[PDB]
Amino acid sequence: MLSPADKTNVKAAWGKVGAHAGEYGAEALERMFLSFPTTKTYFPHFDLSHGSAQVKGHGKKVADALTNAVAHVDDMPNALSALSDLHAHKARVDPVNFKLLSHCLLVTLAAHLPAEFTPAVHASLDKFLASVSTVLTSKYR
Amino acid sequence: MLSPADKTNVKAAWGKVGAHAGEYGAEALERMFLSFPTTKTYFPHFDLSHGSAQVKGHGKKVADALTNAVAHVDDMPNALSALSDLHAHKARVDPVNFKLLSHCLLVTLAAHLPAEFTPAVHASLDKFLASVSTVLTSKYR
Amino acid sequence: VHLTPEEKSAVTALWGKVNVDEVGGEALGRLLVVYPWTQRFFESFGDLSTPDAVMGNPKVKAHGKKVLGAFSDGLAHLDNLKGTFATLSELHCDKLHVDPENFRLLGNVLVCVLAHHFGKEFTPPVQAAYQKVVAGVANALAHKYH
Amino acid sequence: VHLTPEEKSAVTALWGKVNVDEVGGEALGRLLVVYPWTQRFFESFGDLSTPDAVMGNPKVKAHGKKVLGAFSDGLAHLDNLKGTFATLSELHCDKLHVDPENFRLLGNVLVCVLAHHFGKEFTPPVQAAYQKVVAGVANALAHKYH
Ligand code: HEM
Ligand code: HEM
Ligand code: HEM
Ligand code: HEM
Repeated sequence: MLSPADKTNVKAAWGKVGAHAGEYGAEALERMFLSFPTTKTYFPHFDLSHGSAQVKGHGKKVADALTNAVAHVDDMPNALSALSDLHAHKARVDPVNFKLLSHCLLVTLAAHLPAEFTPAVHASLDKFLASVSTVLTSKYR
Repeated sequence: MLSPADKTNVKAAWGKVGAHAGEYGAEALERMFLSFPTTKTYFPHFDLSHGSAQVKGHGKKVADALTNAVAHVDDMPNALSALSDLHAHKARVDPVNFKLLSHCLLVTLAAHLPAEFTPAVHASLDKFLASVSTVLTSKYR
Repeated sequence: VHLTPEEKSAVTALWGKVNVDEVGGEALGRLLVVYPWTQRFFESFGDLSTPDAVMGNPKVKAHGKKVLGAFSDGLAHLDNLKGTFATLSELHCDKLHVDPENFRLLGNVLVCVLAHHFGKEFTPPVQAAYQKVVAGVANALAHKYH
Repeated sequence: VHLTPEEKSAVTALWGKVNVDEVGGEALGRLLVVYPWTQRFFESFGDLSTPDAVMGNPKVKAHGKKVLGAFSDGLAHLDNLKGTFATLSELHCDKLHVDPENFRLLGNVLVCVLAHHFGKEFTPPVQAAYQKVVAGVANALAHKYH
């Protein structure tokens, strides 16, 4: 569970993300595709080329969802219900892939928020992404 | 989240384990040590030789806790509070390992409860060990 | 694989007693049941709505036999699983879009089925050797992913 | 590793800019902070009660430098990691009893540290090369476990 500290940390760092969430979402996807190519098996229908509008479009969607989880940090299971359902019933992404995205999301933030990406914030953000991942995967079986 | 069918399935299966749970505890560990030799890193102080009383004794301990968990299938978090503490603050086993012991436990049950190890029961037990794992690793950070 | 002559014999010998037909249908059905999300590649198979429906589905059974078949043939090239599954590896990547993690899930399911079937015979030391093979096979199949 | 020449150059170029003393301390400190369970191996290090306690602990800093020192050497023998790391692998297993998963956690932490430090210079593709590298080291370090 996320502590008050964690919540402050996450709202703070995500606060800084601001209007760049979209671009950061897209960047995280690209890093994942390049480092963990097995993740591409879920996007056979996408142009995964550098600067793909599809990836760009997808990045915004993921960022918007994360932004929505920060906005409802005290009720994530409910704020994310719909997406939990989608992932469980349609997309059916294997759980291990969540940790790969999380990781690439951490890299992107680190690369963009040098001043806020402190040890403490890093830890809070990691626990956060783990929680989001747990929710999205909660209805799998 | 365990469904009513799951809880049933689990209580049935474990019901059959009976007086052999300790023995199955021991056998699972033995299978774990051999199949995933990295797990031995948490037992440097044990005699990991076949039929070692340390392994035997530990097997019992694990079985009993599993039993207790089946009994409180409804209140796991609370029934295993002390155990979650122990693992989080003392033992500090890496979470990847819980999946290895879980698998070895399935294999053991499979091998000993042929009639009872149906596909539906196999599914329930897996989810059960996953739930137990989650509980035992919930206070890690 | 990294199989000791002894571990090689243990694998080899148990396998000789395996009914590929039955084991393959069971491994694959159990996979679809324990890890429901794997059903994403078998929409065209039909009714997978229930354990009973999966285990009974003949499209499932027949696919199981084809999978264990190829697996079975791989045990003959334990010194080069990589070269043995190269084309199967490209196919799974390039045509099927199967996440290699699934290879791992099946491997584990496979081990549960063997235990299920051989009870006593499937000892800790025999499980260890099979674990190295399933790992080995999954690795070989994943090998040409890009 | 499975490093294209251009991947090997990119690893090497960036690594030239790294202050192993500093990155070492940062990576190890962050590991004990993000995955507190990893602290199990350092109870003789003293106070690790808070992030400041960890990040600033002279013992953690010194150890981190040692670890990254060994890692840097690894980067010059990218052709024979298993070879390079054999005695260390033996030590971690037989003497220290360090679960190899720790090596993957550290690899991930290190990649975040490089991202932290190099910003935009840590491009998607440079990250992909480092991912291959930290995985190779982790594997090399686990090779002698038994
Ligand atoms: C915490 C991490 C994740 C978040 C916040 C997230 C969120 C989303 C959102 C918001 C959508 C779009 C749904 C819509 O159309 O309204 C989506 C779709 C999708 N996601 Fe997830 N997801 C996550 C993890 C993953 C992972 C790890 C994968 C696989 C590597 C994945 C695979 C997909 C796929 C294949 C789609 C459908 C895309 C399309 O065809 O347009 N997701 N996700
Ligand atoms: C299925 C989930 C698990 C359960 C229910 C479980 C339960 C237990 C129990 C009941 C004890 C003994 C507590 C006491 O002495 O009062 C224990 C201790 C311990 N467990 Fe866990 N355990 C689980 C998973 C694991 C795993 C996967 C590992 C490592 C690979 C592990 C490592 C240990 C160690 C090292 C000890 C202390 C042994 C000793 O020094 O005697 N446990 N666990
Ligand atoms: C032991 C590991 C596996 C082996 C040796 C294997 C082998 C095969 C073989 C020999 C085929 C026949 C298709 C052809 O040759 O054109 C096939 C097809 C296929 N496999 Fe795999 N497979 C394995 C694991 C998996 C897993 C775990 C999944 C998904 C859960 C999967 C999904 C598929 C699908 C969707 C097809 C296409 C069948 C069709 O055309 O209807 N495979 N596989
Ligand atoms: C990149 C991977 C790593 C490398 C190259 C590395 C290298 C080293 C070296 C050179 C030493 C000193 C050897 C000696 O005392 O003779 C050492 C010691 C040690 N390492 Fe590793 N290490 C790595 C990862 C880790 C991790 C991730 C952990 C724990 C989470 C760890 C735990 C230890 C411990 C506990 C010691 C002994 C400390 C003491 O002197 O009391 N190492 N390591």
